[PDB]
Order: sequence, then C-alpha cells, then structure tokens
Amino acid sequence: MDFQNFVATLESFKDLKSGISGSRIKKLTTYALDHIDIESKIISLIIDYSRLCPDSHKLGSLYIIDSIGRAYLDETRSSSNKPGTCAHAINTLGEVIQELLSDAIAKSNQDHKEKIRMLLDIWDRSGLFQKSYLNAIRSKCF
Amino acid sequence: DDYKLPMEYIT
Repeated sequence: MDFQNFVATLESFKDLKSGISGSRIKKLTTYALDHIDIESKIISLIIDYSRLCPDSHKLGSLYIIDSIGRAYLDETRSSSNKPGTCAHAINTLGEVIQELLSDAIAKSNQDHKEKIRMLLDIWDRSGLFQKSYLNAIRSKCF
Repeated sequence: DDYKLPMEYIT
C-alpha cells in the first residue's frame, strides 16, 4: 500500500451511504501508523477530507480523525512541531479541530450531532485534544 | 461494518 492507495481508499468513502467503514478506517490507520515519516501529508488529507466530504459523511470524517489521532496519541505516550512525529500530527489536528467540529455539527442531522457529542467526550477523556478547545465547542455548537 | 468506538472512554 502506497500513498496513492491511501488517497484512493479515503476517496472511496464517497461510495458508502453512511460514509463509515470500520475495516477501511482501520486500513487508513494502519497506513498512518506505518508512514509517520509523511504524517504531514496524511493529516492534511484527512483534515481536507472532513472539510470537503458530503454533509452526511462528516461524522465518518471525524471517526477517521478519531482513529488516526488516538493511534498517534497512543504512540506519543510510549517534538511538538517537528514534522514527521506523532506529536506534530496531533498538534496539526488540534489547530483545526474547532473548525472541523463546528462545521460537522452545523451540517449534521440530530442523530449525527449526538454522535459528534460523544466523540467530543471520548476526545476529552482520552486526552486527544485540549479540554478547553472541546468544552468551547460543546458550549457554542450544542 | 461500523466503526467500533473505545469502551474504556465511553462507559
């Protein structure tokens, strides 16, 4: 699997009605874990996938970020802005996560909003993003 | 083929 396969796999989410596939998300995460040397390009792509995917697929884009983000987080526990590090990838995600969350919520139906809220809670408990960032979104968008 | 969320951060 090379970077073009990663692009193609992410792009294939357009053909899922729900925008969600556990096995495909795992495939993207395994790729992200195996190519941390190019995390900057991977993280840019999944950020931009969340920005550009259809409204009903926003939730799935946050699941992609959940899976890669927490997979990267679990590695950091075993330089904040050195390209090629899990830490930098997570900082990059965190700098855009408020934008991505508030747009996802605005475009989500009620059931997806509740699933986004629980994802917010998971991110709070797991330490993936700053609690301040997350609580801020919780107050403004819900 | 849904996305399995982590129970240790849910319950």
